Amino acid sequence: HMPNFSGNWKIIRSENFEELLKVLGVNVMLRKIAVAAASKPAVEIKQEGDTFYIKTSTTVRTTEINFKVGEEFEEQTVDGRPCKSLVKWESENKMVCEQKLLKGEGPKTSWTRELTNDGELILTMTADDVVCTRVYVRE
Repeated sequence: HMPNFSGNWKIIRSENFEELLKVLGVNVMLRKIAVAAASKPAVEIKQEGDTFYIKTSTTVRTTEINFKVGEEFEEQTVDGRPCKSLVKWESENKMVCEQKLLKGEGPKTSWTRELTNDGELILTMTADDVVCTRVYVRE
């Protein structure tokens, strides 16, 4: 069966978040703000088959993404550059999003979301060879 990502998700683990921003050129004062924002975010997912809504809410920022697997959409890279994105299923339990910048050149960026059999949601965000991993459990 297709996974069901729907719910409210609580972060339990993170690796390399600030490092990812640093290698992307984000200045230290903005990283410090980002890191504070990213410590205790609210994450809501509503999945209806291949249609997703994901809301990630921090003190300073709310991001609402709407996509259907296999259909191009617009978002921004983790460091705030506008991109066209496309999500596909990689496995029964994991989706992968490839991003292309709207204008100009940059590192290859992407993200993945997986729902483990144990009920953990795993997000990764990648810029070239550097990967941030975040793990969440359903509230």
